[PDB]
Amino acid sequence: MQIFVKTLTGKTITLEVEPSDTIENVKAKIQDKEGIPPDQQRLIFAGKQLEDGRTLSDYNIQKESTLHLVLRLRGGMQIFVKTLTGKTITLEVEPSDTIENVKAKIQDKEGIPPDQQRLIFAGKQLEDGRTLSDYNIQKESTLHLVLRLRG
Amino acid sequence: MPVGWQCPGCTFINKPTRPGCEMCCRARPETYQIPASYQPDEEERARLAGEEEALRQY
Ligand SMILES: [Zn+2]
Repeated sequence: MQIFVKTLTGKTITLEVEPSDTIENVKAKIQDKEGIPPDQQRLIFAGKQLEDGRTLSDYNIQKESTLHLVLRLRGGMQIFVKTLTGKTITLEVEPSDTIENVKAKIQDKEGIPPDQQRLIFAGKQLEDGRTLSDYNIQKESTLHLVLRLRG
Repeated sequence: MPVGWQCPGCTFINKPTRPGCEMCCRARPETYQIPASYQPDEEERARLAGEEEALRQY
């Protein structure tokens, strides 16, 4: 049977599968088509993240069903960055990322140059050359962003 | 059926209290409301307690 996998970039991948295929099997088929390692793949169906050891039938995935694929860094984690101007943003980072790297990521989402970002965690201002690991910043930690505005 | 907010981007159903999508990082929808009865899993419960404690001075 055929199932479809939608990606966030807008493309759709068509796969030939059996109801007995494992999620692991499905990820390997996606790798065959797209070259993406299974460990970077998250598959979503019925609002749930699919587990590698279960089968399509376990999730009631039937012919012509659509799954959603989201790519994530192996060994990555999410952190939250609370601003003082309204928004809390969500970032994917790695423990080995330097504070400089994280500021680069905030610039991508929020458009603020690193030089104007002051990041604070557990009451301490973070230094650019240190890593998230150095500050023991863990998954789902919340950092605070203060903007340096001129004038 | 998980209870929470559906991410309109990837369709993952997120914990009511999460600020952005656990899968794709997209922001939580503006008008979604927390359940009347929300009992978060132990990990999210500890996360929320930590954030409250950080706002408090005693
Ligand atoms: Zn999402």
